[PDB]
Amino acid sequence: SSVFLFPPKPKDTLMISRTPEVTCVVVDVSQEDPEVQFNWYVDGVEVHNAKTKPREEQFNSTYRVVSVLTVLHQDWLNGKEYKCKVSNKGLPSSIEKTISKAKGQPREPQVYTLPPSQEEMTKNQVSLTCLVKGFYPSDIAVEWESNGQPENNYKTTPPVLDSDGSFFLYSRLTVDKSRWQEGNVFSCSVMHEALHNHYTQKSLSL
Amino acid sequence: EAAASSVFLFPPKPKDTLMISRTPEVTCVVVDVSQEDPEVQFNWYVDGVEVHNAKTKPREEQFNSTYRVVSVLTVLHQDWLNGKEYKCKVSNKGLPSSIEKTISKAKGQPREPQVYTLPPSQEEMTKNQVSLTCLVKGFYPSDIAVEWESNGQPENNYKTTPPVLDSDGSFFLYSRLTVDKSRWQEGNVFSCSVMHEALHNHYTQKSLSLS
Ligand SMILES: *[C@@H]1O[C@H](CO[C@@H]2O[C@@H](C)[C@@H](O)[C@@H](O)[C@@H]2O)[C@@H](O[C@@H]2O[C@H](CO)[C@@H](O[C@@H]3O[C@H](CO[C@H]4O[C@H](CO)[C@@H](O)[C@H](O)[C@@H]4O[C@@H]4O[C@H](CO)[C@@H](O[C@@H]5O[C@H](CO)[C@H](O)[C@H](O)[C@H]5O)[C@H](O)[C@H]4NC(C)=O)[C@@H](O)[C@H](O[C@H]4O[C@H](CO)[C@@H](O)[C@H](O)[C@@H]4O[C@@H]4O[C@H](CO)[C@@H](O)[C@H](O)[C@H]4NC(C)=O)[C@@H]3O)[C@H](O)[C@H]2NC(C)=O)[C@H](O)[C@H]1NC(C)=O
Ligand SMILES: *[C@@H]1O[C@H](CO)[C@@H](O[C@@H]2O[C@H](CO)[C@@H](O[C@@H]3O[C@H](CO[C@H]4O[C@H](CO)[C@@H](O)[C@H](O)[C@@H]4O[C@@H]4O[C@H](CO)[C@@H](O[C@@H]5O[C@H](CO)[C@H](O)[C@H](O)[C@H]5O)[C@H](O)[C@H]4NC(C)=O)[C@@H](O)[C@H](O[C@H]4O[C@H](CO)[C@@H](O)[C@H](O)[C@@H]4O[C@@H]4O[C@H](CO)[C@@H](O)[C@H](O)[C@H]4NC(C)=O)[C@@H]3O)[C@H](O)[C@H]2NC(C)=O)[C@H](O)[C@H]1NC(C)=O
Repeated sequence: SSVFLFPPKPKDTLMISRTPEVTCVVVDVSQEDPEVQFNWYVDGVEVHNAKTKPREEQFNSTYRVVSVLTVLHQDWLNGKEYKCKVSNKGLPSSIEKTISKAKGQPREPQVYTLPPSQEEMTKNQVSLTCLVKGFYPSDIAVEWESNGQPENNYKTTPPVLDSDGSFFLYSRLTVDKSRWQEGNVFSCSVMHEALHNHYTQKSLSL
Repeated sequence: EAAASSVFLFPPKPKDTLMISRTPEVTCVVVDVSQEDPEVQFNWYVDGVEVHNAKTKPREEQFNSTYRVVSVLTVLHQDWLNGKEYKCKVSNKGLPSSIEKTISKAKGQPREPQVYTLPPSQEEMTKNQVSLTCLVKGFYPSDIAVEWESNGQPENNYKTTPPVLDSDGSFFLYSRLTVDKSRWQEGNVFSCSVMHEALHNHYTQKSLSLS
């Protein structure tokens, strides 16, 4: 049996309208194993409002179990520690995993958009780049849109630790050259705790 | 199984395999070695043939009451890039069991990286330092090295993202060099150098200056 503990999604912690939660996952549960149980703690204080799903077989003939705990936004953002403790009913062993927001003064992401290189302009598709740098902690969401509508054809690097202790990443949106040369307006939007309203967006066009 | 999981085998650095004057090494590491354990021994094999030039370091104590033992094998650049398999077999002296790990370069047709340089965003130009960006894309395997230079000298205030798997099965990454706005303003030429097995002479460079 092996245990994984996952943080809330950056968008959830940052929107008053959304609900952040932490997720505790147990794999390699033998069909023989007694009921997998969860005890959840917030800064050492046990809480009882988690939601556990029955075990589910996997493509390797093992079972998997998932417990979800809703968190308060300010609790997560204030650096509270979430601990999941996993055991089997009537056995003594336990495994504990903990997760919390990185500690340290939050720092505002600097967001810059970059057009395609002239050398790439010879191709049928071109790259639109959004540099996001100087942010702390690394929890962040980056999306693209055009003329107000979500664009999907992008990939974003993981946050990378910079020499000054902040993070940066790049997001690359691929578009048809014709759409770029038509003058369409593309936008990068970034959500982060150290932004006003937790949100900023920057435009990019020819 | 707890035994199998305490041997790790690491590849050489991408830059070391691409220049025959550098020294690419495969590294076999055994952790959780006990003080009650006889000497940790290594046998190394290249495509199943035993080689004898590895260098094994004495056990080094870790701050968790265990020892780590490392063996380092120098590899021929051409062997690694041609896909030979490297095997490390670990045993304890006087006992018969062993644990084997194998590594080799990623399989798949290599693909040449396209390298583009991008100047700072006009909005960044109001700052004291600006970002010069190198976009490297379309490459395979993901083994790659990127560095920046100017006027002969390595520039070293730069950081590079890990490769990211793209939809077509190739990789891309970005490297960001940070430089005083003044040095960009003065018309200094900055260059992004890229080393990858699918590049002619394993190396290409692209430069950027104020325009
Ligand atoms: C007691 O302590 C020891 C020592 O740790 C140290 O001391 C303690 C007290 C602490 O202070 C601790 O923080 C200190 O580090 C503990 O030893 C550790 O044991 C764990 C396992 O229990 C090992 O975990 C693996 O880590 C691998 C990555 O290791 C590298 O990166 C970490 C940092 O992220 C470093 O700390 C490591 O040292 C490794 O660093 C690399 O080392 C290479 C060899 O030197 C370097 O390459 C060489 O570099 C030189 C120049 O320097 C030349 O260039 C050479 O040419 C080159 O070869 C390399 O640069 C360097 N990198 C970096 C960034 O530093 C993980 O890869 C590995 O994950 C695999 O296995 C997992 C299973 O455990 C699995 O979950 C993973 O998914 C992954 O699985 C693999 O995946 C691939 C494909 O995805 C598959 O093909 C594989 O088959 C698959 N393998 C599987 C499934 O097995 C592990 O997480 C850890 O490495 C080790 N530390 C050290 C220092 O040895 C010990 O555990 C403690 N014991 C107890 C009881 O507490
Ligand atoms: C049988 O088949 C099973 C299914 O295929 C298989 O189960 C897998 O077992 C693996 C090992 O036993 C296990 O591997 C781990 O994976 C960790 C990351 O997992 C995520 O990403 C995977 C893709 O890489 C996905 O497949 C996973 O499902 C998981 O995906 C995430 O899922 C969560 C929860 O559902 C989700 O979060 C929630 O999303 C919802 C949306 O509905 C909400 O928004 C919630 O609010 C939100 O919380 C994520 O979005 C989702 N993400 C993604 C990207 O999909 C990986 O991190 C583990 O590595 C760590 O631990 C190992 C040691 O075990 C270390 O070696 C390794 O280096 C990592 O070390 C950690 O590093 C951290 C620092 O960054 C540090 O903090 C940790 O302490 C440290 N841990 C250490 C040192 O131990 C690990 O490799 C895999 O996830 C299982 N897959 C599934 C689907 O469960 C089973 O093994 C098979 N049996 C066999 C083969 O015998």
